[PDB]
Amino acid sequence: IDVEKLLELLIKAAAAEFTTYYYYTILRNHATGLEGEAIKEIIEDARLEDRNHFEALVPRIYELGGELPRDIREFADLASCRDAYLPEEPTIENILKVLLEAERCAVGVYTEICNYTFGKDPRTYDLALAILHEEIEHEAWFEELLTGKPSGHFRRGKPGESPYVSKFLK
Amino acid sequence: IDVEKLLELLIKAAAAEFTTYYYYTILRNHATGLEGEAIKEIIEDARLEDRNHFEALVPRIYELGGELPRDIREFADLASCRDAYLPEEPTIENILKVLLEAERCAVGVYTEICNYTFGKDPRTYDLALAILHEEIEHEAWFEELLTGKPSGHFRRGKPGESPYVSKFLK
Amino acid sequence: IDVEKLLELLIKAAAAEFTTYYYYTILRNHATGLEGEAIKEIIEDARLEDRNHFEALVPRIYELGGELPRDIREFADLASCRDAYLPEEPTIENILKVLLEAERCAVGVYTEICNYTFGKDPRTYDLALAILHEEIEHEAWFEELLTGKPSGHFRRGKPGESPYVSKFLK
Amino acid sequence: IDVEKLLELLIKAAAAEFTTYYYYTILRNHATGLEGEAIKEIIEDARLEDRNHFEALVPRIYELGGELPRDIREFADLASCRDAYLPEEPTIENILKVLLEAERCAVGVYTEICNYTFGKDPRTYDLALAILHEEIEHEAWFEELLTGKPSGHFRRGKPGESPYVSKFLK
Amino acid sequence: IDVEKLLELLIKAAAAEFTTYYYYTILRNHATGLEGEAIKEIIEDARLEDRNHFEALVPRIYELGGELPRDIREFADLASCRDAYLPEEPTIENILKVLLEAERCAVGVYTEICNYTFGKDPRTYDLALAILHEEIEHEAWFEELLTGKPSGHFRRGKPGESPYVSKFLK
Amino acid sequence: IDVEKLLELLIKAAAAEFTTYYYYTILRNHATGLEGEAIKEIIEDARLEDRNHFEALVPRIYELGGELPRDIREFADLASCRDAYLPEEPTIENILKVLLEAERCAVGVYTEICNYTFGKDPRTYDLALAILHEEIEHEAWFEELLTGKPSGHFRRGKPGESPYVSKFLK
Amino acid sequence: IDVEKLLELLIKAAAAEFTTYYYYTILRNHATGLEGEAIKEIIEDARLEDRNHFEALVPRIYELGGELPRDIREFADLASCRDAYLPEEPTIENILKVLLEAERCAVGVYTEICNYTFGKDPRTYDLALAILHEEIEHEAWFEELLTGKPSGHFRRGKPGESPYVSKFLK
Amino acid sequence: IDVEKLLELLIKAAAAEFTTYYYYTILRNHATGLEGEAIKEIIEDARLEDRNHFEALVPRIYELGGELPRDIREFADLASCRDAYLPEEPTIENILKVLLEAERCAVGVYTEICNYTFGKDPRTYDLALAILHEEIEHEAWFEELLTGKPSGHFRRGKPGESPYVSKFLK
Amino acid sequence: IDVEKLLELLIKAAAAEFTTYYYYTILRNHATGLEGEAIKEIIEDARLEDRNHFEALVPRIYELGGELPRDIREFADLASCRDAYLPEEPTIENILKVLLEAERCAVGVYTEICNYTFGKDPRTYDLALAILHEEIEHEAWFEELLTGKPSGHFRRGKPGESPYVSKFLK
Amino acid sequence: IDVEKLLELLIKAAAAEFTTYYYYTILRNHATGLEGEAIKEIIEDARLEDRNHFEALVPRIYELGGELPRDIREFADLASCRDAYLPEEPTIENILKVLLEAERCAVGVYTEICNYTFGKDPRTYDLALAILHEEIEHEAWFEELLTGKPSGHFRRGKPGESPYVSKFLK
Amino acid sequence: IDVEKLLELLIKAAAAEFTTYYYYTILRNHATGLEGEAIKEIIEDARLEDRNHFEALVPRIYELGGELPRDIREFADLASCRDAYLPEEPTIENILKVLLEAERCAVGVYTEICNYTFGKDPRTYDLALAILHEEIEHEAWFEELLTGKPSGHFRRGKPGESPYVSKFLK
Amino acid sequence: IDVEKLLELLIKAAAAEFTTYYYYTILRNHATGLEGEAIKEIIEDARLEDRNHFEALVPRIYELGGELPRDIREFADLASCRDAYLPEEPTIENILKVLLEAERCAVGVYTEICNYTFGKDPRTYDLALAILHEEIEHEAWFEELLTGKPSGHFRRGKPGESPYVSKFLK
Ligand SMILES: [Zn+2]
Ligand SMILES: [Zn+2]
Ligand SMILES: [Zn+2]
Ligand SMILES: [Zn+2]
Ligand SMILES: [Zn+2]
Ligand SMILES: [Zn+2]
Ligand SMILES: [Zn+2]
Ligand SMILES: [Zn+2]
Repeated sequence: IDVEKLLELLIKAAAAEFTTYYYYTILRNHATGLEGEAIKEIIEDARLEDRNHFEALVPRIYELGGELPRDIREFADLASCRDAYLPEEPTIENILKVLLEAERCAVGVYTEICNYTFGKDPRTYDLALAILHEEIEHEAWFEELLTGKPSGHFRRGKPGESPYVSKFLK
Repeated sequence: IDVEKLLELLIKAAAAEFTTYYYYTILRNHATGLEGEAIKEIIEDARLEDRNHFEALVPRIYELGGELPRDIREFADLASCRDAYLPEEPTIENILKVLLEAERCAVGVYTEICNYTFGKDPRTYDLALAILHEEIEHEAWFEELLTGKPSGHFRRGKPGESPYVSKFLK
Repeated sequence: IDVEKLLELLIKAAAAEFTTYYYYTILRNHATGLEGEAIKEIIEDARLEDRNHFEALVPRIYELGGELPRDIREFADLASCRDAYLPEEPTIENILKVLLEAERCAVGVYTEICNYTFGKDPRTYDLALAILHEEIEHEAWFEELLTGKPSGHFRRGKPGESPYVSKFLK
Repeated sequence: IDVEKLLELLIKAAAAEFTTYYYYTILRNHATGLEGEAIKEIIEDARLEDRNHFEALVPRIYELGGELPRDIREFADLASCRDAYLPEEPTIENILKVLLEAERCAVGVYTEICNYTFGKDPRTYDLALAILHEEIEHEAWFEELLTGKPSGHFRRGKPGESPYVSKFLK
Repeated sequence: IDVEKLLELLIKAAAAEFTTYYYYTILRNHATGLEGEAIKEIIEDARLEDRNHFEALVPRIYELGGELPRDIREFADLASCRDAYLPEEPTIENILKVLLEAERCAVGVYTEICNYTFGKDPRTYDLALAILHEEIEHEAWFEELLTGKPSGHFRRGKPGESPYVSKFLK
Repeated sequence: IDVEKLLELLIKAAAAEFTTYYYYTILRNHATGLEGEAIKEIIEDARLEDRNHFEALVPRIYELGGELPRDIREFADLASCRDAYLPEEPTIENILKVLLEAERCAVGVYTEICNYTFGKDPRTYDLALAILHEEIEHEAWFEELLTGKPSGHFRRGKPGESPYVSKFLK
Repeated sequence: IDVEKLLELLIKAAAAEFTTYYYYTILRNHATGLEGEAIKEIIEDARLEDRNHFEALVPRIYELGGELPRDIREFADLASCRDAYLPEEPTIENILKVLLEAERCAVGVYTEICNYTFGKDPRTYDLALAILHEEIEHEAWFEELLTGKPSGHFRRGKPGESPYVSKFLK
Repeated sequence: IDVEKLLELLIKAAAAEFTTYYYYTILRNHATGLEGEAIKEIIEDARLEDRNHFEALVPRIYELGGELPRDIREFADLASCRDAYLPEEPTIENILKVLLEAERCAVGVYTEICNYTFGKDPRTYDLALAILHEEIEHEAWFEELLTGKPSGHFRRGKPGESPYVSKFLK
Repeated sequence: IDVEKLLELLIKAAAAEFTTYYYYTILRNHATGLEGEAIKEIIEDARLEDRNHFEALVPRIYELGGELPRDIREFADLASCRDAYLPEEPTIENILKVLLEAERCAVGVYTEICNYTFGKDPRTYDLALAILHEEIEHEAWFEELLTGKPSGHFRRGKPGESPYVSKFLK
Repeated sequence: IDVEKLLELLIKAAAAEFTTYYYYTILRNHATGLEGEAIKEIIEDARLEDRNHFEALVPRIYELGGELPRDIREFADLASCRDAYLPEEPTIENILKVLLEAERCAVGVYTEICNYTFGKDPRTYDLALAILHEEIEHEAWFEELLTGKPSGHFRRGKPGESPYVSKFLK
Repeated sequence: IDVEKLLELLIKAAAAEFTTYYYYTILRNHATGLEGEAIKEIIEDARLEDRNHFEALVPRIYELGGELPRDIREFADLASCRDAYLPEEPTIENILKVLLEAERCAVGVYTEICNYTFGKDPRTYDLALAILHEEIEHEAWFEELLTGKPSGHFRRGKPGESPYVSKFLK
Repeated sequence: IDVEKLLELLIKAAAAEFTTYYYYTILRNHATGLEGEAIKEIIEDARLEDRNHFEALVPRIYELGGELPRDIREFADLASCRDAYLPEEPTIENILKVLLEAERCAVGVYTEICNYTFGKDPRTYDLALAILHEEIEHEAWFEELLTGKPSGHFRRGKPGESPYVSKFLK
């Protein structure tokens, strides 16, 4: 494997998780009314998950010999996903579409890393697989709320418990 | 009391609880959308309760000298209640009607056992009373969601905790 | 059974528990001095018990098709027991007599309900029996402090834990 | 400060909390249907909070030299807020308006006490501030459910935990 | 009911539990070898249960107006069951027969009390029923170890937890 | 990968776990006597494990676009393993052989799924690996009890804790 | 050391603890009134301690090659202390004197065993010392309640916790 | 504010708490007899509170640039309150008067500090307010035991838990 | 008070806490060697504290009628403190100076808010005071590590527990 | 005492515990079949105990001025007990004899140390006594499984809890 | 033994522990800088230990018939050890020497008491031995920090847990 | 795969972990002084980890049909890594170099096993990966203490918790 190529893929993924933590705070506060009361807890659970993903990725970057960029504005411009802006018409349906779009991009990011490290870098592969578990969970959540397709999941116990990536956390 | 007559009433009740555990799994996964998100947790709580009822009934059957049928298909054909099939038009209202119908049949089953053992079999009477407590709870839940009649109950703390039958469980 | 007659008996019992919670607060604060320090903890335990009894009775009233009165003053006038007023001479002996009188009336109230529902309404009978357990406990407490007759009970661990009615509480 | 004037302000506030505990029980049981299932847990959380506020106010009244009125009907007539009666047309919107009206009156009551004791009675000021924290929370809850204005709060963990007034509770 | 007749039945039952606690200590220590290692834990569980039964019966005797005999030797001579002496040939089979004989006598004792108090003394009936639950458990344990008849029970979690009589214990 | 082919392999595996839960209940109750007391706890641990495996498989089936069959009898006929019937001569040796045969079939089922999804479906591969961990454990348990070959395992702490599949459970 | 002489000293001590458990139950129930409410908790703590002492002594007797007597009446006649009978005039002062007399005899019993085994039997010496710790505690409790001599101890946290002999208990 | 003047007020307060911890140990051990058994637990609770107050004050003194005196005898001579000596006639009434006198002096000390720092030193004001909460509690305790004036407080759960100053403790 | 002026002061403070969370991650990873091992835990504790401060400020901004800026880069440019860049010569002394400079700016920010809201906005004042408690703690930590001036504090128990602002957190 | 002579006795004892940890692992894995299932848990408990004994002895050796040998093979040759090899015919009886022989040698080792340090080295004597408690326990376990002599002990709660030496462990 | 001579030895030891608690507070706050950060936690652990030793000694003094001196200044002048003053040049090396000197004096004090009570006063001997365990621990800590001699101990879990004297504490 | 070749690779790895547990005990006790106090806790954490690795490897060896060597000296001679002897000049730098050398050899051992079993033995591959996670952690710890290269890790919570291999432990 090319370590430099792998390092630039991991830093871009970490930037996406960091900005997602900020934008999901705005989306949660605008899901108001009787209909929005249901989805407030689901958004909160997803937002705390992505903060934990940022925590897990940083130590692996430094083990491989990389470093974070000096200035925070340069870090935000390196995100592999588009910003989840608040829609111009902030209705429940338009908020749900923005969340679904962000989740499908995250699934593609971590699928690409697994293909690159399969059978070559055992520790990096295992960490990417653990995060991919929780991203697929979030994608099924929102597609069931927007369309009618069954997903097989219901409410968690406590937001941000992250059962797949806990062994990587301090 | 006729022990043979009492034994056949208890085995039929145990079959109904066992099949209810399977059918409620299908019903939970099809309660989708924004409206269905509310009732997913209530269905899950009821499904875990009926699994515990099956656990409590089996030891009493063997104390009285009975046994379960050899083949599982013969056991399913002995259920005292009709199968809770998924409706042809799976809307929220049609799912709620199926759940309400199943609950009212369960209340009748355990009311009949209490009349049979009143003042004659103290241990069998106490177990039937404990299960009847939780069945009346579930019936009031669904009738309040379907009609507008007040019931007096709200969300539990943890699904399947079964506060009335715990002393019978291991 | 006559459901209307049973409903009016349960609403009157709930009113007695609600007013008892208010009056026992006054009685506790006036048991002063070295002698009163002993009985302060016993009064506190009894007061928290009766609050739990009010919590358990309300859901059963709504299951049977009843409702609470609109105005709170009309609810207070329906109590099946006399008000436990602070005596004109507030000594330790006179406070103890008021407490004993209130407890014996509560025992009579729940004994009457059990006779009415014996072998006819299994769920209502079980709830009335659970509360009657704790009322008999309180009656023995005060009669031993006032007279010299042994009772067989000593200090609880934590006030208001209510070991007989917990399975009815949320 | 005039102690007599301060005492009459605290007793009136305690009466409002005591009657609010009764009336919110009726309002919770009438929030039925699919829409009402969402708001049942919020009403329950608010009702348990106001019971704790009554518990905290009573000891301070006796420290300052006051006492509760002898008869419970006279206590109910001293409440500083109007009774939260069940509306004639009990729909979800009409129930929400009654709850919002009660909360705004409570905020005004405790704001007035803080102005009176600022820099003169440190212990009374601190207790009034703690209750005012939770009243402002409840007001933002209901105004977001009725209108569309964002509030910044979502579901609590356990009803009645009261994180601001716990240090005053036993 | 005749209170004097009921009191003498309860005192005799309490004597049997007290002596059973002593004799089961001897039986446990003589179940040696590879075969006896299995049954040591079952005997220990039963011995701790009967100590709890003695604890529960004493307060009810004093509530009804009775008292324990002055001298401990007179108390031991009032037991309603025969002494569980260590057999002359202390083999595993002979120890098991002694245990089975003691359990069947206990079941008969508490069945008789329930018939006497059915529908007349609600509190005494409930306590007798709770102990009868655990005695029937112990009887099924030993008959399955001696004969081959299935019983439906296996190892408990912690000896002496007594899940049916806990609400009567301090 | 062919999603339709993968879906039919997962549904057949889920049917085997569901029927295993029923048949192991019969086998546990017939392991009587002094010799059978040892193996009762091991059978109980295995039975609770397979119930958890059914819980983990169902959500993944719905994520991939599958569904459970409508009728429960059709579900039972799809099991990938033969029914673990009670032997005609129910001795300890014959019960042990039936258990060993069922375990070796389960190991083959999940080994086949891992080969199919290796390096192509990361989430499905990880779930199949987790269940395969516990199946290999159970196989070593029974082969050591039947033959004399050492296995390296001894008693668990609490039955059904399932340390390998917990992160997939709710 | 003479093992036979040591064995007869340990069996007599175990008999005293066993009978003390019975007699203290009677003494606790007769400490009535306002004055007796204080000492009820102290008697309860001492009674549970002596039950634990009986539990600790029995295993050591069997290690040294002794056994308990066959019949329970012969065991009671071997106690090294006189029976703590209820006084003819059961006042608080007369009950306190009986308790003090029993405690001073227990201190003498275990002091004698320590002198016999000092520097010869390390395990027997350590067990006798542990029990002597708690007996000296109880003696100081009662002498301070009867006379005015300060003792240095106040209320325990939970009765029967036995902090000195716990490491000998199961 | 004058920092030097504020520093000398805080050091004198810390000396009073340190000496109070020593003198209350003597007072607790001399509250003997049946009457003194009640007040032993209250004195113990107050003594542990004042030890915590000393712990909280020391870090703030060093933040502001002060230091403790070199020799411990000079520290004891700086206390702002008089020593709580054991009275010449150590009866329960005379001990209670000494405790009441010490508490009223402590209330005056911390009231003076709050007036000095109001609106000028936010952190010092908050710490002084927290300690003043618990001193007012202790004053009401003793005045109710000595006179008959109601106070509104009863027994704590665990001595020295200090619910108002915990956030300042390590 | 001017609500618009207060809102712009709170948003700027929230931006400083958000960027501090990013920059302290870089500073912690560069405190290497034997000397840096000591200060790694202190930096980690401070970094988790400032994340909690961001969590507490956001709900109050929305209660007052404000909102966060749309784009994350605009939010970062509004911080009231300068960026804590990694020094060009990353030695232990130069890292310590950067940390000390950031802490003194935070103390000034929250002191200014308290002066603005004193006696006018009770809820905003209390929240600002709670954060100011922990900022003064951090300032004393670093000044003692850089200079020799005593501070009065030592190691916490668990990083990020935040004992002063917990009641504001979910 | 001769410190050099005491040091060589403690190092030899530590070597025996270290090698016992290795050899008991082999013995546990070869106790197969239905008979061996009983004794697997007892061997596991003893093996974890001896690991804790090695942990406790090492700090005391360094306090007295000793050190461990440089090479691990020289350490193994200093053991005061013979190696517990797997018998040539590995049956249950032959394994039990090897375990019994090892335990009796350990009892002799620690009895010798206590005689040497009695009344001269209080800290070394106390540590040797604590380990001797658990060795006598293990000796009674195996002699009861091999012969029929009663021992007075049954199954522990959790292996390796070591209730006598815990205060010496970290 | 001479009780008067033993009493004066115990009172002098209690005075040393009480003054040590004050002086160690000053020493902890002056161990500043990067080097002092390591030893702050060790000093804190030792200071909390000596407070517990004072708690354990006081009850034994009153059991033997002694009392504390009336005035606190007379108590401080009776200490058996010299005051641990802050050195004129407060460097890390000079602080360490003061701590080491205080610890060696404490070891001598409790060694002397054990020689006096060996085989004559079992309860006093056991308490002196327990404290001597922890004093020897502290002595080894400081001698390893000052010189290079290995000690065998490392960081505790929680300061002031005192594992050897806990059974003497309330 | 060749099972014989795989078995000899696993036995050699288990020998290295067993000897590492002994040698790290010597290294920890010689890291003295002010500088060594920092690294004592890190060495302790690593030593407890390697003991857990030995526990996990032994059961897998017996599942595959292998066994441990008869004599412990032959087991020690099979280690795949060189002995970590104490250096002739035991300074902090020389101890750190020995630890770093041992860790890099362990990383190579488990990397080799993963390459051998990739896609052929799923259970053996997963266990080797779990241990490789923790070995890479330890390698980064020591290289950051010796050189200045950042690693990204700081202090654990409790030594020997082993978050990656726990699911393999009992
Ligand atoms: Zn993410
Ligand atoms: Zn059911
Ligand atoms: Zn309120
Ligand atoms: Zn019994
Ligand atoms: Zn104070
Ligand atoms: Zn050992
Ligand atoms: Zn000390
Ligand atoms: Zn390792």
